[PDB]
Amino acid sequence: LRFKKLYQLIGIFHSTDLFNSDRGYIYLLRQAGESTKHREYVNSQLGYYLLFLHLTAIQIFKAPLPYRLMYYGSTSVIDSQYPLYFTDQMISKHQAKLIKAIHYFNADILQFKQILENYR
Amino acid sequence: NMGNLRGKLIATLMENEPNSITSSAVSPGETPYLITGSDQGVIKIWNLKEIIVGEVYSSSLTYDCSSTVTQITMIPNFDAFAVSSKDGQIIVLKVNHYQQESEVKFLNCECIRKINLKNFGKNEYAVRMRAFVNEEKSLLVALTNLSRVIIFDIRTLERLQIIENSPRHGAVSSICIDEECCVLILGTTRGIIDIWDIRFNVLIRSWSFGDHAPITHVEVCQFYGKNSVIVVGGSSKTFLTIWNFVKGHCQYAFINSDEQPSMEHFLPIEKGLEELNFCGIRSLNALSTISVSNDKILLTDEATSSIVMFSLNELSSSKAVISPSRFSDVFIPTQVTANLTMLLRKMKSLYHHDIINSISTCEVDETPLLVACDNSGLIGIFQ
Amino acid sequence: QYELSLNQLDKLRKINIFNATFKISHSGPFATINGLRLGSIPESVVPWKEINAALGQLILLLATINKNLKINLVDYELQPMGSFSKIKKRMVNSVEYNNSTTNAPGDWLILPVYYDEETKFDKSLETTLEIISEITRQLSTIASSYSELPYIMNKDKINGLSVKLHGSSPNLEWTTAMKFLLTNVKWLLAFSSNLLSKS
Repeated sequence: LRFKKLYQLIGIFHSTDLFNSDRGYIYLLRQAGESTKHREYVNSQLGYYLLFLHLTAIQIFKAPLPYRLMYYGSTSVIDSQYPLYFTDQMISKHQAKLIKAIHYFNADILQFKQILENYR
Repeated sequence: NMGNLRGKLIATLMENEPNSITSSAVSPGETPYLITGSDQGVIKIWNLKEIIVGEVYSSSLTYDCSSTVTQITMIPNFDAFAVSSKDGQIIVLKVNHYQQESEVKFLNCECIRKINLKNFGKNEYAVRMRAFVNEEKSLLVALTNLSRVIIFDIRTLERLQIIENSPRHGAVSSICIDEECCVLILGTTRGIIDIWDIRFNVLIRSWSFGDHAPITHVEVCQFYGKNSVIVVGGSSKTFLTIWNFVKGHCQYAFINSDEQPSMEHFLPIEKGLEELNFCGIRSLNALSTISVSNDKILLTDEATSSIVMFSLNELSSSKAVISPSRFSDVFIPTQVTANLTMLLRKMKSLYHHDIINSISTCEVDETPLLVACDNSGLIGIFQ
Repeated sequence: QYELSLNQLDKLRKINIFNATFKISHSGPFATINGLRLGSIPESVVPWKEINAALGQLILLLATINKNLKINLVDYELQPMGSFSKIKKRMVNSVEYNNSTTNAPGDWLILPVYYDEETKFDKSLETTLEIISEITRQLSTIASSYSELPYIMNKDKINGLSVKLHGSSPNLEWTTAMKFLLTNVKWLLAFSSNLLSKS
């Protein structure tokens, strides 16, 4: 219950950490490709800044995660072999970012399952 | 051989937090079917490939036993999954699945046959269960609550014969079947080893050794053949004692210690009798789990709380899958006796998990990997 | 299970530090923020987008501070996004032009503190230092409400170090300046922790 309330305060910390991400959340590939142009390429990496909050959730929960994650902010290191944010870097970089998207998605689902495993 | 791989854990999933799984088994094939029971009497089934790619983490299939389950095993060369429950409920569920959109999915789980173990009349709960199917004929064998060996014919769902271990041996410390399956290999809570011939319906031999403590597990190794058996138990320091049945000696004994054991103490105990008073160990390093296949023998070490792997090809190259953060252990064997060899292990933290009550080795048809279920009701996979 | 409980106790002792996320420590000659290296020396330079991401994290820290203390920003407006940090400083122009009424709404000349994507980064830096001074001001007011000047900085030069980029490449100047500035920022962060604890 203690660490839960601390995770609530950290939740408020994420709410106060919410600037670039407000209306949207973590739950999309075609959406990324479509919104890539309309986001000016700012809100793209700024949308990839969620890896910082994810890593924050990680270190707080101290629970092992399916995908290796390191949050560099704008361009974040996933497994060290893949970029978290392509930001329209290249054509092959879109494929690397695709595999990285599948990765982060899998880690998101697994983490969501870990959160669904919560009990008293 | 899967022992050479790094074996990093790519998944952590727990469906039921509340209780540990009493049994864990996997249905082999192109697309492995994961299965684990529950102490609350629940049957859970997960999809290998689905957990590998999409990483979806939930029960793909759920069956309600309504009563606590004892153990489970997958019928050889079959899609049927056999299970026994401490309510005295023995049943086998047939698998139903389909293939569409270049993938596979599961349909429904239904029990093919239902046989009450409560029909014995003494109301005994099934302890351990091992089933087998020979091209000749198919059958199953189980241990009663009083640790009595009972072999029921899988065909007629009836009892073929009933074997009973001597009360001087205490209870049954393990369950194993011979290569010809005409003989049963069972350990003793008294810290004895007993192999019996079902052919003539008698007890072939009774063996003992080491500190004469309880035997953790007993099984027939592959590379060691039917002429040699692997038994975890006996002497404290010794992790696993492998002894050749006919030879009457222990060929290879894997022990955790900084020194070589005593030759007179490691010698086979025969002349000893039932008068021995049982002496066990309450230490946390006692209870563990082990699974051995394809020349590789995997053993979960509760001592340092780490997964260890001993390759039968080379105990030298043998090492631990998952270990602590600071350093790992260096292991190497030697031989004092011409007929006996001994392996030594010399010792030199983000992951958090309880003791492992169950473990299973598997292949993804792409790359090999291992699955494990702990006492906290959590499951994980390492590739 | 008990071992897991003790691990949770240590995790609680670490959870007392939960206020620190973007927090900056010192590594090598320079100081890095939340695992992001800032500043570049004559030997090993860092990436531009890395410095941009670190500055975005610093601006995110400033925004988090403004959100936490709920303090009003007179001449400043905060829009951090990813690496790119938009800081809008409302100020008067030369006002020598008689054709400009300037009686209505307006905006800052250059919002962005991000570069490489005379130097606007220098102006944003001086404005950041002034924002730190005003931060210490409002914080002094909060201290007077509840009822400490280690930082010596001038708009041109902070603690003797040059805070101006001048359109040139990275050097020891901006490195030492970033050092002292990040250290003082860490001190101000500790002060923010003390205030959040006292409120």
